[PDB]
Amino acid sequence: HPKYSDMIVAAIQAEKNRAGSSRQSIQKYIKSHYKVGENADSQIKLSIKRLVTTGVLCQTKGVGASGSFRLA
Amino acid sequence: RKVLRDNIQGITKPAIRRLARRGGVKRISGLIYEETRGVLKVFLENVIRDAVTYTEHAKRKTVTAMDVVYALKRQGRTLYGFG
Amino acid sequence: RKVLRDNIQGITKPAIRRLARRGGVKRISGLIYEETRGVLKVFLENVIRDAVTYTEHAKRKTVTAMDVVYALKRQGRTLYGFG
Amino acid sequence: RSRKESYSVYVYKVLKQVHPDTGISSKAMGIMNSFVNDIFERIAGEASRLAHYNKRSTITSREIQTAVRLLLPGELAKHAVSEGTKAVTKYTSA
Amino acid sequence: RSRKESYSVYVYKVLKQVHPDTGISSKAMGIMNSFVNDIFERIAGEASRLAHYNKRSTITSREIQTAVRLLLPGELAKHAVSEGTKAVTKYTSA
Amino acid sequence: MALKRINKELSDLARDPPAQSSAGPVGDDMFHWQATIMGPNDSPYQGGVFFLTIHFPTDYPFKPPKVAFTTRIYHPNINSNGSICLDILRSQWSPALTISKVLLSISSLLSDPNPDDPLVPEIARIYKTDRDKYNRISREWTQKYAM
Amino acid sequence: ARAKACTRSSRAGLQFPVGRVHRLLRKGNYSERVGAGAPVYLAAVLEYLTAEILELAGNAARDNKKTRIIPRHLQLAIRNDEELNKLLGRVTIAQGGVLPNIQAVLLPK
Amino acid sequence: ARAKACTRSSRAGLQFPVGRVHRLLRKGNYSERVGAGAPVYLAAVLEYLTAEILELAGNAARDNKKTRIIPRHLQLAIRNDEELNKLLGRVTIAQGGVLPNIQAVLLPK
Amino acid sequence: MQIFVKTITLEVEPSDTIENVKAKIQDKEGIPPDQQRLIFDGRTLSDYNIQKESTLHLLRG
Amino acid sequence: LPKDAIPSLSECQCGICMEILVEPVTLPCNHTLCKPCFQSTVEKASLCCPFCRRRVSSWTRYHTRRNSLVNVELWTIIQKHYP
Amino acid sequence: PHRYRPGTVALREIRRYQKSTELLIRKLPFQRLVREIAQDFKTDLRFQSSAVMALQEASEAYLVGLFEDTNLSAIHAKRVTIMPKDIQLARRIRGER
Amino acid sequence: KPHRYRPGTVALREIRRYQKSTELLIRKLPFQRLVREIAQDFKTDLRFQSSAVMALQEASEAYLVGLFEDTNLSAIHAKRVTIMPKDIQLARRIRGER
DNA sequence: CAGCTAGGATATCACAATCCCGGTGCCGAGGCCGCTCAATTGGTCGTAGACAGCTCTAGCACCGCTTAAACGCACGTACGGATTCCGTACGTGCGTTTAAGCGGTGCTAGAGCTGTCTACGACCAATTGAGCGGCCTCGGCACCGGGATTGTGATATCCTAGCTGGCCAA
DNA sequence: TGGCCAGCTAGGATATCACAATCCCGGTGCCGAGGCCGCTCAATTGGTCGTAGACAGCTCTAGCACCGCTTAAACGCACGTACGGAATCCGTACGTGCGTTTAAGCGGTGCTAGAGCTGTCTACGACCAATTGAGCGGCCTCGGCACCGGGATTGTGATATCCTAGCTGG
Ligand SMILES: [Zn+2]
Ligand SMILES: [Zn+2]
Repeated sequence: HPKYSDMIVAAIQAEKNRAGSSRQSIQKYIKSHYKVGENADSQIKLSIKRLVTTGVLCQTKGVGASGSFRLA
Repeated sequence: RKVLRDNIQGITKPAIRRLARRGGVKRISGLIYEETRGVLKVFLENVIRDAVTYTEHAKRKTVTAMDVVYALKRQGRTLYGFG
Repeated sequence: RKVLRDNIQGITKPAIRRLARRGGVKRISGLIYEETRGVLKVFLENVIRDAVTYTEHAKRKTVTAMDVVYALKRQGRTLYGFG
Repeated sequence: RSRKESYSVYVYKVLKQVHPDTGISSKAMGIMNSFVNDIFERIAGEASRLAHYNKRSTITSREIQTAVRLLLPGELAKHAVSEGTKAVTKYTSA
Repeated sequence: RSRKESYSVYVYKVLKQVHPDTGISSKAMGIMNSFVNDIFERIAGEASRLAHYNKRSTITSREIQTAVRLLLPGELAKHAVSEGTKAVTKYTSA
Repeated sequence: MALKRINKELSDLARDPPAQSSAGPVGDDMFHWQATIMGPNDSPYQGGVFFLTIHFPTDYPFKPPKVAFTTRIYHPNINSNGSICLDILRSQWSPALTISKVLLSISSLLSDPNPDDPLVPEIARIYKTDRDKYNRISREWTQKYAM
Repeated sequence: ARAKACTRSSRAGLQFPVGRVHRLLRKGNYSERVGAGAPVYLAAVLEYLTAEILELAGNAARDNKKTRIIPRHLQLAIRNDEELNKLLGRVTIAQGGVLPNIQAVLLPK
Repeated sequence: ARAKACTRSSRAGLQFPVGRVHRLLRKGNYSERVGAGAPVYLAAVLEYLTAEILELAGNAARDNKKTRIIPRHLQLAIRNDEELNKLLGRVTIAQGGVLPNIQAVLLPK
Repeated sequence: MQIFVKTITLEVEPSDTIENVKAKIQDKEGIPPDQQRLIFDGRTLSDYNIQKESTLHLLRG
Repeated sequence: LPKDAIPSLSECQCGICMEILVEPVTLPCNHTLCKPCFQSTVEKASLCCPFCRRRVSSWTRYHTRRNSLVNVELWTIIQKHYP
Repeated sequence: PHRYRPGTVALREIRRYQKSTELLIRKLPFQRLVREIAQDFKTDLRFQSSAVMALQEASEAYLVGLFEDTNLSAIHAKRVTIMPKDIQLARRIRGER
Repeated sequence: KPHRYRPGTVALREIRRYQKSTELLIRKLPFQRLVREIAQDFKTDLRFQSSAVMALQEASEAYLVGLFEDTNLSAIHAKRVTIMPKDIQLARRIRGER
């Protein structure tokens, strides 16, 4: 599979939601489109935190890794 | 002399649902319709096994209302209106 | 003539904790202690009321063990070890 | 032709004393009979146990006062004892 | 100088017939006495009510069988009835 | 204290005296009173005047008074001792009635004896069996003692 | 001449049969001998309890605009009064129903 | 000079006192008259129940490497057996303690 | 003398019959004379040989 | 309401003891009598209403537990205009 | 057309069945169940109709009480749907198991 | 270095400790004071047998342990491990004490 | 940077369900009736227990001393609860399928009442030996101090993943 | 300049070791289980005597069986929403440990209330024979209430009007 960063960007682009994709929607998309290991949920949670701190993702709902995200 | 075991299904899902409705239940999960009829037969076995031994001690062949009333009374479930 | 009060705090917080630990309780909230005080007071009031009635029916000023045993037995909590 | 006994007459008289113009269904009368029998058995059994505990051999009003105090709760027991003592006093006054 | 009775001697005899080399505390003996009295009262109370219900005036072993069947649960009741019937048979034999 | 109620009842009785009957204390004791009644019209006892006794228990008006006849009379519901078998004196007592009503009830029972619960069985038997005989005998005894 | 028959119930101003209560007591194997005032006391207690139940039952019936007491009214009277409810907590009344109550959580909001 | 006294318990080969049980029955206000076999049956039942409880309690004591039965052993014997536990479900035993058990959720994992 | 009734003490000398004693009891208390009886009418106190401070007992009503 | 806001002495007196109303208790039959007369006539004769024979036993037991017996409004009104 | 949103019909049923006193279980299948259960303790037993009615009344009351307790347990568990966990908890607390 | 156990680890060991001992867990002197204080409200200057006071304590402690078992079961049923006063109320209400 | 579009709440409108009201017949509440059995009255006899007098158990009070338990405060882990969020297990509302309910006649097990009589249990005195308290003593176990096994927690090491930097290729 | 590969660093998980708690062990000393005794009271013995109930004989009540229409209740299914549960995140309440404070328990003493047991004597209740009306079933009839059809009120669900923040396009 590609980097979790790219898988998260692809998930948010695939799911054309007005609010962006939730952590749960991103988790569902990645598990259905890519061969990910058992650690996927932890790697997605970590990658979302990093992408929000780097400014690649804008938080629309919730706080931290919980909630919904859009591409900046 | 030929009663089978299917009569437990006689207590239907709508009957149990309306019993719960009287009991004040809003909504019922599907697994309850088996648990409740499991409970009911346990209750009835306990009561009937005491009614029938009363009748045996009275050397009778029929089960009277007073036998059931006594059986319920000895379980701390006294019932009014039948004697 | 030796009027006393405020004995309910004699049931100390560590004592309630020890009872709950025997009960098999791992973690205890802070509001348990006062409500346990209330529950114990209610139970003791209900038992002593019948014990004193049993004593004063026999016209003596001493509450005996058999009176307490009868008061408990009539409340459905038979107790052994006191005759 | 075995004549059986109940408390229907007395229940009806008390009903007429309380509500002069209210009837009672036949099935409700049976419920009242069962209630009367149940309370009678409770009180008599309690009095018998009191008499046996105190090594007596007689059931008097003294035992029934205690039995009522044990069985009935609170203000109901207070009023019941008040009613019973008054009736015993009137009975002995005549 | 009141001569009070219990079942301590009989409890000790049964204990020696079951575990010949086991002691019993004084407080445990009191518990056994309380248990014996409680069960005796339960059975006698059930038999009395049976005799009253069936319009009898004699408590016999026939009533005690039914009282045991009502009180003891399941296998315990079956074994107790089996034990009681044998003892009555042996007693009536001599 | 029943004295206030007794005095108030006496004051009202003086304010509204009865027609055929009369009563009141016959001394300083408000608890012991004498009642004087006349034979009601159209009755065998008519013409005679009966004197009654009163003993107020110390709980009035919440207990019935001890009242009986001091005049010999012929009545089923009345014994030879002058006692009166009346519900308001035995069971129908209520603290909310006046002595005048009691006297009117007594006069009514004189006109209307109740043989269901009499005090002399023979008088009740006569009253049930021969009303004319009862009316004659009551009149004769009213003339003999109440007159 | 012997006397007129006055019932002990009438002596005590009761309605329940003092003589019948005495017979039941002394035929119920409750004690070897029975005191004189015991039936008088017991009959008065029973009459008071029956009257207490019947007052509430009649009030419930008239709140339902009916003139005959049915077991539904008895159940409504018993389960509303706290004292009687605690006295008869382990009693089932045939054709009695239950007291209408719904938990506030289940109501729509 | 009539015959050697044999107790009814010995006649039935029991241990509990048949005579004492018979006296208790007729002095207990249970019925007007008492049948002859009633004390025999009752004594047999009580002896059997005591034997059962003592057997279980002795097993519990020897599992605790002791020789004298204490109320703790009786509690352990009663609570483990399902029949006796249901029989004495409403009985409190002094110095009895509770059966040791911890809910699996509370265990650390 | 003194007379006890089983309670208002005391009463008449050994000179008045049962009827006068009952009348005075009724006057002093209000209890009916004939109700209920005397346990120890036309009889007297000396007829029963009733001494001073004797304990008396006082149905139809 | 008693009536009234100014209960002239004839009404301010008890209907039984005829003295000034001391802690009057309003019956369910709207009858007003003082606490002494009430607490006497309740257990004194028949638990009934002396005026209109009304049974008050249920009302009395209802109010005794909550101590709602004494009519606070009229008892305060009397204190404002009468001793 | 028309469509009641879920829950309202259940509430009106609760109000209806808490106001009536009729027997909620069909008499004939209940009788068949009773006769089936009793047929093992003794064979060819007979029953009074009054006895069967008493059994049905007691059983219905017991079930209604059990449901009343099990509803409070489920509410305490922060739910509105009853499930057999609640029945088990209520039976265990009431000392029936 | 200050050695500390994790929270709950000593709770489990003391649960095992108190579920094995049969001693009375409440202090006898304050319990007796409480019993006398309660009994003041029925008859004055009452006297108690020491065995009677012991019987009262033995019953009360067993009742409280039984109550705590059920109130722990309710708390577990609510999917948490800390018992809270609502759990005690639920247990008493289901048992029919209230 | 602004207007338009999407997401929200409040007020008003429509439909359905629980309601209620005056008429109608139908059966059980409730009343009288007369017989009979259980309550009453009047009388004897014996014994339960009310009471008075005496004993000595054990409940109470009180004090000083030892020390273990209770208290309260510091501190931080892991628990409860608040929030989002997703899937289906529920309720609702159709129509089709079924056996409960009723009124029907017919058939009799067995419930239930009487009247005979004898085997059984109450009641009793006189006979006596099992069971009791009193007394005594030593082996079981509570209590303590020394040495052991299991479980839990913390720390360290190793492995895996991620990110950054450098090099090569286009 | 971009992409790919390699290396280094950081984080997480797993394994091992240590520490503490309960545990397992004889030693040791206090005292209650348990046995011996001998006196006594409750159980046994044998005889009268009365009535409960078993056993039989008859009466008819209620339990029960098959039958065939007329619904209303059960059932099975379509559809979709609100509820349950899984997943994560934050703050603080509740556990643990420590130092200080408090009073329980012990055991030793001194005091009398009142428990509990004896004896005397009588008021009270059991019991029987006679008597009488309260309470019973049988009969009857009629008004309280179940059932129903035809309008009314309230509640729930849905739509339209007014309100804010965000995005794309100008
Ligand atoms: Zn007044
Ligand atoms: Zn009034």
